[PDB]
Amino acid sequence: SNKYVTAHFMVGIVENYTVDDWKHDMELAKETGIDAFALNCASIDSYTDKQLAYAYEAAEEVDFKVFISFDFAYWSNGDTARITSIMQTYADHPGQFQYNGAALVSTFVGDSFDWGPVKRAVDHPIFAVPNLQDPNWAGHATTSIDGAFSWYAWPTDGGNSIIKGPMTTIWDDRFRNNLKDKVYMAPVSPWFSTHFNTKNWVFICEDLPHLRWQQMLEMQPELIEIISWNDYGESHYIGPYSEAHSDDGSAQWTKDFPHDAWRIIAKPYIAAYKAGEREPTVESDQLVYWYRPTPKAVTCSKDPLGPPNGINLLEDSVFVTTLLTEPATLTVGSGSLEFSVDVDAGIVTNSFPMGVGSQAFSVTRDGEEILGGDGGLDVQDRCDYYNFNVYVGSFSA
Amino acid sequence: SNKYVTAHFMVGIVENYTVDDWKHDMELAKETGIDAFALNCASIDSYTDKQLAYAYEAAEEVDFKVFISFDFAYWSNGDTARITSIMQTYADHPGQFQYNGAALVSTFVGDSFDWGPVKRAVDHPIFAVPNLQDPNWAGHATTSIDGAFSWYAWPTDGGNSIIKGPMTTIWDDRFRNNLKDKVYMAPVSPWFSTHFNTKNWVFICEDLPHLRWQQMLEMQPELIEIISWNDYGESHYIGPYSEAHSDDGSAQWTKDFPHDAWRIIAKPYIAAYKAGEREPTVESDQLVYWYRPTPKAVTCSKDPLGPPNGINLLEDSVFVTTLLTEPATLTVGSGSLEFSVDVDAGIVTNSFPMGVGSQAFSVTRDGEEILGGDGGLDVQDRCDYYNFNVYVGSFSA
Amino acid sequence: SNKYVTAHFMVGIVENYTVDDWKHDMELAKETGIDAFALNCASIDSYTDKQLAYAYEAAEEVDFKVFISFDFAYWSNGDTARITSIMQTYADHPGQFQYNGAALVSTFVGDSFDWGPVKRAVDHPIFAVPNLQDPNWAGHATTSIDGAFSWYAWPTDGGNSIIKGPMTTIWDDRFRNNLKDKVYMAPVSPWFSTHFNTKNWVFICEDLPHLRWQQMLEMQPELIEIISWNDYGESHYIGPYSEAHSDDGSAQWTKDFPHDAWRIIAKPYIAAYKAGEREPTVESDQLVYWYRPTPKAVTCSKDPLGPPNGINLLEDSVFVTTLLTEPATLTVGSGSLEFSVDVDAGIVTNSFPMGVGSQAFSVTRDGEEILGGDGGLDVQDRCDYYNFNVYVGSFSA
Amino acid sequence: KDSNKYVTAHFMVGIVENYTVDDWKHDMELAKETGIDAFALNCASIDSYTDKQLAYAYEAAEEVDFKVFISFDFAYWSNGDTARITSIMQTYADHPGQFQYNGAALVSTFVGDSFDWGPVKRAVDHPIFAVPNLQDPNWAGHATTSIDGAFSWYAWPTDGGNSIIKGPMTTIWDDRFRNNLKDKVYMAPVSPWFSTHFNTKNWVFICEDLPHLRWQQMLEMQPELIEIISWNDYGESHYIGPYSEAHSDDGSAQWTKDFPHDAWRIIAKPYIAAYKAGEREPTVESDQLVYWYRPTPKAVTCSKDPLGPPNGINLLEDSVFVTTLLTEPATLTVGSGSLEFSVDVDAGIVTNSFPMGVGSQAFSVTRDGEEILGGDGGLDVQDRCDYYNFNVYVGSFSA
Amino acid sequence: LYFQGHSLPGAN
Ligand SMILES: OC[C@H]1O[C@H](O[C@@H]2[C@@H](O)[C@@H](O[C@@H]3[C@@H](O)[C@@H](O[C@@H]4[C@@H](O)[C@@H](O)O[C@H](CO)[C@H]4O)O[C@H](CO)[C@H]3O)O[C@H](CO)[C@H]2O)[C@H](O)[C@@H](O)[C@@H]1O
Ligand SMILES: OC[C@H]1O[C@H](O[C@@H]2[C@@H](O)[C@@H](O[C@@H]3[C@@H](O)[C@@H](O[C@@H]4[C@@H](O)[C@@H](O)O[C@H](CO)[C@H]4O)O[C@H](CO)[C@H]3O)O[C@H](CO)[C@H]2O)[C@H](O)[C@@H](O)[C@@H]1O
Ligand SMILES: OC[C@H]1O[C@H](O[C@@H]2[C@@H](O)[C@@H](O[C@@H]3[C@@H](O)[C@@H](O[C@@H]4[C@@H](O)[C@H](O)O[C@H](CO)[C@H]4O)O[C@H](CO)[C@H]3O)O[C@H](CO)[C@H]2O)[C@H](O)[C@@H](O)[C@@H]1O
Ligand SMILES: OC[C@H]1O[C@H](O[C@@H]2[C@@H](O)[C@@H](O[C@@H]3[C@@H](O)[C@@H](O)O[C@H](CO)[C@H]3O)O[C@H](CO)[C@H]2O)[C@H](O)[C@@H](O)[C@@H]1O
Ligand SMILES: OC[C@H]1O[C@H](O[C@@H]2[C@@H](O)[C@@H](O[C@@H]3[C@@H](O)[C@@H](O)O[C@H](CO)[C@H]3O)O[C@H](CO)[C@H]2O)[C@H](O)[C@@H](O)[C@@H]1O
Ligand SMILES: OC[C@H]1O[C@H](O[C@@H]2[C@@H](O)[C@@H](O[C@@H]3[C@@H](O)[C@@H](O)O[C@H](CO)[C@H]3O)O[C@H](CO)[C@H]2O)[C@H](O)[C@@H](O)[C@@H]1O
Ligand SMILES: OC[C@H]1O[C@H](O[C@@H]2[C@@H](O)[C@@H](O[C@@H]3[C@@H](O)[C@@H](O)O[C@H](CO)[C@H]3O)O[C@H](CO)[C@H]2O)[C@H](O)[C@@H](O)[C@@H]1O
Ligand SMILES: OC[C@H]1O[C@H](O[C@@H]2[C@@H](O)[C@@H](O)O[C@H](CO)[C@H]2O)[C@H](O)[C@@H](O)[C@@H]1O
Ligand code: NA
Ligand code: NA
Repeated sequence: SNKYVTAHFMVGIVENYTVDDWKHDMELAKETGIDAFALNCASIDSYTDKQLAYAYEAAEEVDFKVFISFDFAYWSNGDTARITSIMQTYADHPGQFQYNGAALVSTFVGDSFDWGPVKRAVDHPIFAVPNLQDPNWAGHATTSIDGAFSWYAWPTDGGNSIIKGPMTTIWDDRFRNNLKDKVYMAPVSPWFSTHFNTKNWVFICEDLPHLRWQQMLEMQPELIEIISWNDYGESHYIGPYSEAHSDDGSAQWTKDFPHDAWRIIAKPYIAAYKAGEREPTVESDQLVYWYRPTPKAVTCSKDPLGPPNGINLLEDSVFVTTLLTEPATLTVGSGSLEFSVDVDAGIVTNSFPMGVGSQAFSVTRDGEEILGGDGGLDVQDRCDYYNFNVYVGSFSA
Repeated sequence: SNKYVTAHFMVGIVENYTVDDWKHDMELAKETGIDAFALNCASIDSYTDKQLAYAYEAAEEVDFKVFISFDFAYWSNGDTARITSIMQTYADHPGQFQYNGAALVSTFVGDSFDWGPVKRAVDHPIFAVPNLQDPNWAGHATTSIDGAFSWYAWPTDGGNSIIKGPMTTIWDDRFRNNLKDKVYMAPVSPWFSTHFNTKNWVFICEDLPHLRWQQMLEMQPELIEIISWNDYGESHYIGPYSEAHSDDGSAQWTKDFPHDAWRIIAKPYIAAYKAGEREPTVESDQLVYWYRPTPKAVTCSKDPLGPPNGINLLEDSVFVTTLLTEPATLTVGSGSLEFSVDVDAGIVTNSFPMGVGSQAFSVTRDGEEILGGDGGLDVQDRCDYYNFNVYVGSFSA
Repeated sequence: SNKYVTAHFMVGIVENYTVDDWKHDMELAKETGIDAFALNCASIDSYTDKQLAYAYEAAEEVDFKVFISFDFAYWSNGDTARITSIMQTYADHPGQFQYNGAALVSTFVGDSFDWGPVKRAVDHPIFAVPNLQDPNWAGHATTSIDGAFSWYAWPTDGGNSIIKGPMTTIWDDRFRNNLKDKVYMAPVSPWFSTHFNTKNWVFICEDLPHLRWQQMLEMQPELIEIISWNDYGESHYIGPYSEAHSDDGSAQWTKDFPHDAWRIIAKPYIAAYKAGEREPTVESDQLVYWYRPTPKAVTCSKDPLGPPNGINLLEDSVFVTTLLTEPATLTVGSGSLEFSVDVDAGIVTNSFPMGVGSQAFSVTRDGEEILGGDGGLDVQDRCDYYNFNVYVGSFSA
Repeated sequence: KDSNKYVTAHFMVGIVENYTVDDWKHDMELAKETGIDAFALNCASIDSYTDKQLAYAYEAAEEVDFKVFISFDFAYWSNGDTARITSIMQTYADHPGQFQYNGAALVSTFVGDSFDWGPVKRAVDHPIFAVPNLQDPNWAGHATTSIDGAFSWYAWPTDGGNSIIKGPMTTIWDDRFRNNLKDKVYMAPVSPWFSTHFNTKNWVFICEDLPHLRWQQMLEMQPELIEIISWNDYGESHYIGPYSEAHSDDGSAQWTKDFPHDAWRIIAKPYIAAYKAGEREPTVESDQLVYWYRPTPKAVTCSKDPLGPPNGINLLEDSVFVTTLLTEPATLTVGSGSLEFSVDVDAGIVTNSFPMGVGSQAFSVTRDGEEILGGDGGLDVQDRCDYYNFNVYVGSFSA
Repeated sequence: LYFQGHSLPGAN
């Protein structure tokens, strides 16, 4: 079979993409180690058939792969006929991601969608790994599935309480015990913060951009899907902020908040995971940092939406992942405060109390400053709008 | 044999029950005409054998009956020795419900569990009526069953698909077709709404709390199991909200949502069903009402589970079942909406468009009001969490 | 706010702690609302540097904080240079508790230790709040202190006579009246009982597990230090009994005596204290109980140590703190004796006469029992060793 | 990991339904006398008296200052019994009678290699030291079941698959287990004998000098723990405890009621001491002799026995075995029927074996012409039998 | 002397 890493791509926000915009995304996906984009599309978008076409063409031109994620918040069980005709077009397309000789197909929800009639009407074999909510259902589904994709990327206990971290693998283990002789696609997400009038909460992630990958080496799922490449609206994008996507409102908390440096962390772990290593290998000294724009208690001045649910469980911290070939001393300035920790060789995340004002990072070995600089955003104690996304940046020696 | 009515009881949530807690539920089931509780227990609960012991003791003390429902979401075929030793304890307990001289036993799922080894190891005869997902396997079952219990209590196309109502008997007929001479335990459920990470949907029930009982008089299955007595998490409880049960998170949408009044509908139909009568007998003038707490299109922005699947197929209605000895006039006030219908004698369900605000109900005969009052709960257009449970109430002359 | 609660942690008994042991302790403190551990360490322990390093790392990993408590029962004024190099290691570690931007440092005694030389050699600012015996020295110390920590956690009148309680705030006033521009760290301690051949006495505490938090909301000090997290030797631990710690001989009176339930009282008072409320808020219905294992006059059978000084001033009582949302009746069975008392909503402590034998508690409201059970420990009228520690337990709804 | 070594003994809870606490006390006092630290309480989920007897056994332990731990017999317990396993551990992990290995509650199994201890440990407050019985050495080395060690059941000569090979016993399997138990704990098995005669199991392993040989191996190997198989498994003939009044006959009374094995504890005791003290030789206290032998030649034909002869018996020897425990060298003389043997024996603990003769058995130890101990075998060797019995009779004499 | 930073339940 081999191991593969996919990334969740929001087709709904790229109405105006060209083939070239797609190729730029997949090129940056390729150089992270990602094998394929899950193209998350909706029945209600007039641009779905066009943009699926562009994505598969782009995949073919840059030798990336793609598979379709039928987003069943929009698709319905009564859409079988359409879904079949789409699979007929793309299951045997050269750009279609193939898992064990079959066209991978997944979904967002759609636990009840029967893939049997789709599979029977398409010549080319299909490998159906829908997103399922219940591990028990994943182990006994009657819908002709070949594995399950868990959306449990963040700490949760089973209810609609926001719970503290850190992330545990409890839900992965429940899924895995039910999927014995089937495939498990584990989710990997750095972050979660959403601020729409139809959804306004955070999950408690913190060191999640690093720790989740550590869990992937322990657990070795058959597949990984990164949530997400470009879902700006829920703040878990690790892809670039593309000029051509259509803003859904999330520009407010994503436009000046690059997340690209998180691909610096994912890259060594994607390689280790595909190689079956238990520990990543650091090739050069780098540093990744992330922090929210304000302390969590800063009441904003203008926001037509309330503060997000769950923010009292966040910590006011600056997070720093160092990827070093030899041990060193990490020094962090956060506003008026300064901290220092010795940090070992390898990939290591530390958290520092967040202070209002300038952020500065330095890594020294013997007496040599090996890398360092100012964080790209000042922490503030005022805000117009509740922004619980994070700014991410990096230094590379 | 005779006909009996049973009710699904969650042992999993009564860890702290005393024998008296059981006896209270048992008395309320006895007043409804219920013959036995299905004790739905799991192997993974330390307290299963304790609460099974109290249950059987309580049954004998109040001349009530119980039988075990092994929940095979938790039990497995590896548990045969334990299941056999439990059957050896209780198959001839004085509280054990006996169906034509055999101890009734059932399950949740566990279609492939073989009762042969269990029956050949227990002296007392056992009557195995497991929950089977496949009507056809109910006819060719190699597992030494004496009947099948259907869990198709709600409108569905299979795979837990949600479809518009009303409830039909399509699945019941497949079971009775394939069972031939074996026993059929038909499910009766008033509602379905659940709001957890692993399950977040509604079935489209609506007038189901009445319409299913009418379907039972027409159908006359050998047995009936009410889903359920106390499954708060799925909103189909007809028993009281008990103070001793353990909250699984469902108190959020059930603490203030009594469903006791639905027993007013159940009681005369249970009697007609055991009598084999084709129509219920109304002894006194009564009215049962139910409705959801909000219009279906309300947005609950902080609820991290998001809205349940299926809600677009619901209607915003107030539902009213009248139990009338004589024709009369029903008037309902729903917010600013105003309705009046001539209701015939007997048991009749009417539904009316939902209006936000206070609800009011009145039955008049010869221009004299014979029962009425204000709905226990005001319908509202704002909400913290999605709740698609119903408030149920009644009025009696 | 700018108000924090700390707990006194015995570094001397955790030579074999791992970082993970420390994390478990800190997580349980974090759950209680405690902000930092006072790392009470000795110059003579070979493992002080290691275990200091562990604790600070663990604070970093679970985003807790720690500060060093130099135990001047062991440290001497001649240790200035070693204390300085330790403060240079940790004053700017992220795990280090910062108070108004300065590294908090404290001590056990050491009244005469001069902090000026330490402040002068350490670049990071330092906030020194040593334990001072004399309130007047707190008012006029020449040792460059920024506040004072009182050890007056129990009833005492200035001399070495043991006195009856209850606790008063007499010593708290004396300190505050000497610290009206510096910081007062007030002690909070639930109990006191020690039984070594170098210290063998009780203080008279009784209702102190609750009374002292009440005094804190009135006496609103700048900081609180809880005595203690894990000093089993003096029976004032509120932390778990950790198997990783090294028994000094106190296991004889602490192995079978959990104190964890006192954290149920602390948590609402810690919340109120930080939020400046003068009354705590009760979340759900709970009960905490505690009692000594024998009537105080029981002469025991093989104790190589005499009866502790002061035990004749104790009361043979069972103490119950009810945390309640509405009023209720509390009934207490102690041996062959049964008592009841009506109990208001809120947090209320009642004492009950001790009877030898088993102990039972139940809280009733509207006839229903809402919480109750048996105490984990039967009161005995014989014993091998003098044990004036208490057994603590709880019940929750 | 514990600075000290310990010896435990496998105890069948399944045969002691009618035990009282006092019956337990009696067994534990004789185990204490031997230097054994704890009983492994081998119990089954399907016994209605498991909780009654575990309770009695923990109380007895605390009352006589002995220790116990639970051996979950996974021929009956199943991986789906985590909840009950977990709750029994919460009852007993901190019981006064619970054996603690370096502060954690010891827990063991028979088989159950895939049972996951993680969920138990995580749900039990008091720490737990998981040393299950594992059949594969290689799997002891990278098990995913949260184990702190492995307990080997390779107590007898075998090529695996319960194959029967000639002895003498070697440590080939202990090495495999120790090689894969790098940092973790190895609990090695010590068994004197093996003969079982049931429908489901009817064979012998070739043990012979095993009741002594295996202890000598333990002083060279110094495993972190030892479990003696067994205290009272009468059914497999490896019991070293008394034949108790109160146990329930499972059918083994036929070959065990008149076959005391207590004298084997005389060999056990000094070797338990050298093992715990990390010493390479035992210390002999007084001159003693321990003898054992089967009741009949191995070619005896028992036509009435529907089980037929046990598998393996062709590799046995018709021998009488004698272990001498001498403070100074002496001469061993043995009479077996009309056979007559004498051999010089060094000081220390030495086993000799002599061809078996039908009839009266006799033993004598003399030093420079002077009798120091000896007497008649407790059982005449017979050449005709009703049922195949390949258990041994065991006796002793003391100077 | 070097630590693993933020880490999963297990190191130590
Ligand atoms: O009104 C703006 C926008 O509307 C149309 O475009 C929609 C497009 O914005 C986008 O909306 C998605 C949502 O569907 C939703 O996606 C969730 C996602 O957040 C997460 O839960 O994962 C699941 C599966 O991936 C998704 O269902 O929320 C995100 C923000 O967090 C929204 O951006 O996609 C939908 C459907 O594809 C589009 O209809 C309209 O075409 C466009 O012109 C306009 O800009
Ligand atoms: O032999 C036992 C133990 O000795 C060494 O470890 C010592 C360790 O037990 C512990 O001893 C403390 C005492 O120092 C003393 O602490 C008091 C405390 O009770 C209270 O008065 O407050 C002040 C400040 O907190 C402390 O001074 O008494 C407690 C019991 O109440 C003892 O546990 O810490 C000391 C010093 O750090 C250790 O030296 C030895 O290293 C260790 O291996 C051995 O187990
Ligand atoms: O999570 C907190 C809770 O966990 C443990 O108790 C469990 C208890 O909550 C309950 O769990 C139930 C689920 O098994 C499941 O029940 C299904 C029914 O919804 C439905 O009718 O269909 C089938 C068959 O009837 C059931 O499997 O979901 C419900 C909620 O809808 C949920 O209540 O029972 C289990 C197993 O018996 C308990 O283990 C824990 O023991 C408890 O202390 C804690 O409060
Ligand atoms: O398994 C749950 C489904 O049960 C019913 O669907 C049945 C089909 O799965 C199919 O099952 C056959 C089965 O009964 C058995 O006898 O062996 C056959 C060969 O392996 C199976 O193909 O056909 C049955 C007859 O049409 C169906 O009854 C429910 O209809 C479905 O909703 C459930 O998901
Ligand atoms: O029907 C509501 C219950 O759904 C979940 O339990 C499922 C079982 O009911 C059963 O689901 C059947 C399914 O296999 C399919 O083929 O069609 C039937 C009709 O829709 C379904 O009833 O089997 C599933 C797999 O084991 C179960 O997940 C919930 O767990 C349960 O609580 C609900 O009451
Ligand atoms: O070896 C004496 C025991 O045999 C039977 O129990 C077996 C287990 O001990 C174990 O057998 C191992 C087997 O898997 C093979 O791989 O070789 C090993 C060395 O010979 C064996 O020890 O597992 C078997 C399968 O579950 C068991 O049947 C008897 O039941 C037991 O009483 C004997 O003590
Ligand atoms: O055969 C009648 C007895 O059966 C039940 O007791 C069992 C015990 O005999 C005991 O069985 C051992 C068995 O598990 C295996 O290890 O072989 C041994 C012989 O070498 C057997 O002694 O343990 C079982 C499980 O713990 C018991 O279930 C009845 O309970 C008992 O009353 C009868 O005497
Ligand atoms: O409440 C209805 C749906 O709202 C949420 O999803 C929204 C999506 O449908 C679309 O309108 O975009 C917004 C954000 O731009 C999304 O929040 C729910 O999470 C979804 O499941 C509901 O069907
Ligand atoms: Na059929
Ligand atoms: Na055994």
